Amino acid sequence: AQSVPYGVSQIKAPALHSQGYTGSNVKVAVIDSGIDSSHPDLKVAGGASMVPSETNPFQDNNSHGTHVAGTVAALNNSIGVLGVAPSASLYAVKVLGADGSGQYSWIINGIEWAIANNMDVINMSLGGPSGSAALKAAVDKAVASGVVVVAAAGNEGTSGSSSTVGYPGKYPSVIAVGAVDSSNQRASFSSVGPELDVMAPGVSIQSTLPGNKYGAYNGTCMASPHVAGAAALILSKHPNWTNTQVRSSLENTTTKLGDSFYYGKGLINVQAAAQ
Amino acid sequence: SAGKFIVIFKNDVSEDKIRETKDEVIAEGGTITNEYNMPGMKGFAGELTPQSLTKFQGLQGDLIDSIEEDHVAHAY
Ligand SMILES: [Ca+2]
Repeated sequence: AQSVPYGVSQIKAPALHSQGYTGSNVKVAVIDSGIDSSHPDLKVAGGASMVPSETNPFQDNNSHGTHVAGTVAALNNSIGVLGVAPSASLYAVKVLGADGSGQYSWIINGIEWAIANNMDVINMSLGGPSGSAALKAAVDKAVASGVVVVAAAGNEGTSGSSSTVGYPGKYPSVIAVGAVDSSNQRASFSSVGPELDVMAPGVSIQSTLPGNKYGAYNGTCMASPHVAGAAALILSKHPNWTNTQVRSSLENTTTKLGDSFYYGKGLINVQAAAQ
Repeated sequence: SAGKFIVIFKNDVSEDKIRETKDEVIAEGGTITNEYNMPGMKGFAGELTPQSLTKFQGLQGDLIDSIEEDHVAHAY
């Protein structure tokens, strides 16, 4: 039997599914550790690997990318879980190796690939503490090219009044996603700062794992794909909307939570964002 | 090697100059591990010898828009 992870229901994705909006024909690039293309509950449309020692983007040697992918688009059927945009076209853009790390240069090449292959949405459930002019130029270019760019805010928790949002999430062109639990309470590890844009479920998120498995993971890296999937649902209903229109709607229809420093604009509500 | 870097060219730099620059990086003893060719964003990544690094830093605003160390990101 199929289970609907609480987070998918929390952002109100099922309401859109019942109306026929499931992310069909929307291309979402999961820039991560790859995606296990053989998972029964996932369909991968294509991809590319930027990791020198791991040239196969469809072999996720970490598990992270597959989990993120499942939150974005686990198939709607009679098994496993259900993604936010179950009909979205998933692309595995591998920029992180088995150990979960990757060079900014590889990530930039992944963003370039996404732009060249007309991705509609980019999800980057990854980050680093170091700023980068080239990385900023890359995400800015993707956004200028019309791509909705979403990234995890980071799991660095709080640090007084200082921002703990990592890169690329910290860049203005990127939608930085924080994590809340099923009670809409900010996860203790969720990064904070003025760069935080929206929140999504990021605690004990059940999704697909390599080798026909499923499991619950924690992280703003689990929250991010809820928003990337949300963008895909919105585009499946309004295919002509620019990324600016998609982002504006997502941020203007959130359910307001706590102070913006800790919750950004609040929890996304994709049903409302779909107008 | 001075380390791994990412170099982005100014947008008025010709294709021949871009090619010439990368060939030089290799000739000096460096490497080219990635190349970027997007409208409005051209550059490359690779290992640079010290002489290449300082040359690019000195050419900031002319041939180079930015030159930085190649950082690492993580899925956590
Ligand atoms: Ca399923």
